[PDB]
Amino acid sequence: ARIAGINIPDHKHAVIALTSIYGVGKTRSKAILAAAGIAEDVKISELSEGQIDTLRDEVAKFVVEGDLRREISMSIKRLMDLGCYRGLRHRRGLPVRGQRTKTNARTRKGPRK
Amino acid sequence: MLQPKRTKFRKMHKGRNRGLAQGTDVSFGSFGLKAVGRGRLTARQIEAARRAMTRAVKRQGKIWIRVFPDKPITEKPLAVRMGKGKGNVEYWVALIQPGKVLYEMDGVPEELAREAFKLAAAKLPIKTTFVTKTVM
Amino acid sequence: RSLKKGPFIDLHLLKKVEKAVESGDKKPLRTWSRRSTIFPNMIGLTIAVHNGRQHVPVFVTDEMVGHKLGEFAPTRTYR
Amino acid sequence: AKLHDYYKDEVVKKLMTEFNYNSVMQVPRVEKITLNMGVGEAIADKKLLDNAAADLAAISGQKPLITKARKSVAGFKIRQGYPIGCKVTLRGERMWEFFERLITIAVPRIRDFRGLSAKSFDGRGNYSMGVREQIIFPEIDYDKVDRVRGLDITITTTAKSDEEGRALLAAFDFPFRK
Amino acid sequence: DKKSARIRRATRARRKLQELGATRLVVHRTPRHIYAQVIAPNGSEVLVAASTVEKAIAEQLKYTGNKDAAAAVGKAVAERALEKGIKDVSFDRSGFQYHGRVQALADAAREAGLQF
RNA sequence: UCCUCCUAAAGAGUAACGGAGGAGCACGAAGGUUGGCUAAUCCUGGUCGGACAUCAGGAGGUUAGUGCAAUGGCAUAAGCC
RNA sequence: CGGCACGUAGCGCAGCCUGGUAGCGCACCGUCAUGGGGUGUCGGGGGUCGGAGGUUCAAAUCCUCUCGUGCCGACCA
RNA sequence: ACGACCAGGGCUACACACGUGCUACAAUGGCGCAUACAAAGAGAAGCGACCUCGCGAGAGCAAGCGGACCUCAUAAAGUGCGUCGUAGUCCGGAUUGGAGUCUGCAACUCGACUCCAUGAAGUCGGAAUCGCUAGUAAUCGUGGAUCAGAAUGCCACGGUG
Repeated sequence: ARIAGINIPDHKHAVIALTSIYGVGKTRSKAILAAAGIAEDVKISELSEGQIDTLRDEVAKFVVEGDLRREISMSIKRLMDLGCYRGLRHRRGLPVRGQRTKTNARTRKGPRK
Repeated sequence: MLQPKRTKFRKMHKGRNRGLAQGTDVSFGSFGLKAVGRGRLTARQIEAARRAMTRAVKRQGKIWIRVFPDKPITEKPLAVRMGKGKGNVEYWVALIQPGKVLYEMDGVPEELAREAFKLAAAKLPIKTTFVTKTVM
Repeated sequence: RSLKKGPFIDLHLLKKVEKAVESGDKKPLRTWSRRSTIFPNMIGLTIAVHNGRQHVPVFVTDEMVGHKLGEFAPTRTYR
Repeated sequence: AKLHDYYKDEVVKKLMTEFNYNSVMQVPRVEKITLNMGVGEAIADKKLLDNAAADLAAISGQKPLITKARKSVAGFKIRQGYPIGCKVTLRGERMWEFFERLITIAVPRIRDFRGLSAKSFDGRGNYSMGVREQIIFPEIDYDKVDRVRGLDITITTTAKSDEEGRALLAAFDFPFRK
Repeated sequence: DKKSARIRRATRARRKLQELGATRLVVHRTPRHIYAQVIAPNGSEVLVAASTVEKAIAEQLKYTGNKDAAAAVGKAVAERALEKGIKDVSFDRSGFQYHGRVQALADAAREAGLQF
């Protein structure tokens, strides 16, 4: 299938296109392939009649899609409700990694203006 | 001072009085002034009147003021030969007739009410006369 | 950021718990110890953690002991 | 004729015992649905319009009727002429296959659906719903990607409360928030 | 509302004819019945009439409203007008379009040689 | 100059350097006919969709709409397709 | 006062006429030179359009209400 | 006492500006396999092989060595193949989230590292300006010191060139 989340890309290797499965990435790809006992030399283009099962099965074992994107974003407000550092820093846009906001932090403040 | 905020029209005619009333009864009030005679309030007369009342009845009772002035009434300016254009609105008059209720006191004794209205009046342009609340 | 797997329970909360296993809330707990991560018995209390200047009471929840309690007091203010 | 039968069978029976009356042809039935995708704009929506059309044509087995502006246009502008939406009114035929494509090819196919809304109300209690982003179907317009994914879906059932509107639509299950 | 729409579509005709002053042919359709009545010159009474509901009618009908109910009212238009000899019928369409049964019983009055 | 309304006193028509505004056209449909259709406004719900695009319903009953001023007039609709 | 023309970024005109965008000059501010400035190469920002909204999808405009300001006239005797 | 001693905070704010570096914008390449050769330093509150366990960082077990001996060490670019095909991607890694590791009593503002996920901006940089004349530049690693524990810094060493 195209499974959970619309589209699975094709005209490229199986592992690759599996990285484009909104919560599956570099490792996590070849880890499903290893599981499902199948190659990456073959593309997804070929979509095996075996691999077709394991698509939904192994992405069903991982927190992915809406499920993950829920939980994370539920927790950005969780701390926010409790007067946490991690909390308020999200509504100023600020980091939590001790980064340079004397100079940098132009992914947290947006770019130079 | 007091006038239509969005004007229906800029100018209006002289108008005539035909006297009498139908507006003859306090509906917020319990004491009041009605008219005898006919005329205009130029609204600086309403203003002076609202003022004189308030200083007397104090923060006891409440006041309402029937008639809001709705006829402009122009004055064509000085030192120009007359009948060359209609004049410009220097006023907002309130055509009033006999028995037409002016203002309206409440909340205060019959005597206080009279001798607050007696004080207002004279800054009114006609003869007045007292209203009692009235069962109706 | 991390707590390892040795989170500090702290001793200066230890004392509090023993003066809080017979009493619920009675005061905003003057506790200078920040590096705590408190037992449930002490959850539901106004733990007044020190923030380098004066203390501030914190109406603890269970998700404020996932982590130090110091973190839930600002120690600078921006405007 | 899947949902069609269902109606005349045991939809009517179920609702009956919920909601007894002295009457049983009173029963609230789905009237024609509408599938509206309002394309919007006019700067280039005459080419954009064709894509938006063909997609309503993906679902329904008939082409739609573009709608010209009604009364007023705001800061979008561009007259009381100009076609600017695309909508289509749906046959019984079109209705029961859509109801096996609402739940068979629209909830197995999802971004994510934990429901949407418990209730909806339109003055007699109909349920209208956005998909927000439209679900795949046989179409070659996923390939192309469509300018505006999502549409609206009004059911135009004949009712009198949403307190039966839901039950009606729960018979084959539209799950919603549960 | 079907009864409502009908009414406003009919009050046109029932104003253009009324001025001219005619013996009119009102045709009422109904999915299962037909009423059709020939109103007075000025409109104040009905002189002659037919419907599906006559038994005189019913005999050559499979069921009511089947358009052998307009072929039996091709006969009735033919039979009732020309008893009173009338041929002054002016078709009063009554907001119905000239299709099906409307179309019938009114082509069969053209078969009766009534004047149109 | 011409049109509308008020002034104009409930026939008519009517003054002022009185109070307000338009016109100096347009259209081959915006004409003719025949057939059909019925708003405005707000409420509610509904992807993009914003308070207001579009869709649906409800309330409402022309408060709209009249190719273009204003008045009179328009559901039988002259409107609108 | 009345006539009639126009206030438009810090400041001064275009765009209005024939509804829309709102431009341009130099200044402001930043970069970059230079030791620093000034200048300048060079980058970005700056107008309820004087106040206001009726027409209308659209008003700085057209129209109407209106403010000062400038300009033309308060003359024949 | 602007002395003195301690706990916490502040030294790593921030709405911004500037300087010196690092990493990319790609197939002169990236990732995957295997594979090619080093130099110079370090060390008993040390580096830590081995074997066991861990996806991993690493932990447990502990040999060996105060040292041209042993541990750090496997050099890495490079090469031969596998691939991907010029897409903001199989490029790129920021952000963040979760999970974990280690040094400590304890990593809250102010620790680094790993693991998986998320996956950024950016498709070679206006005006301008600087470095560098050879084993240099360029690029690629390696080692040291300070280091309980934090190197894109400094300091040193070689590879290709």
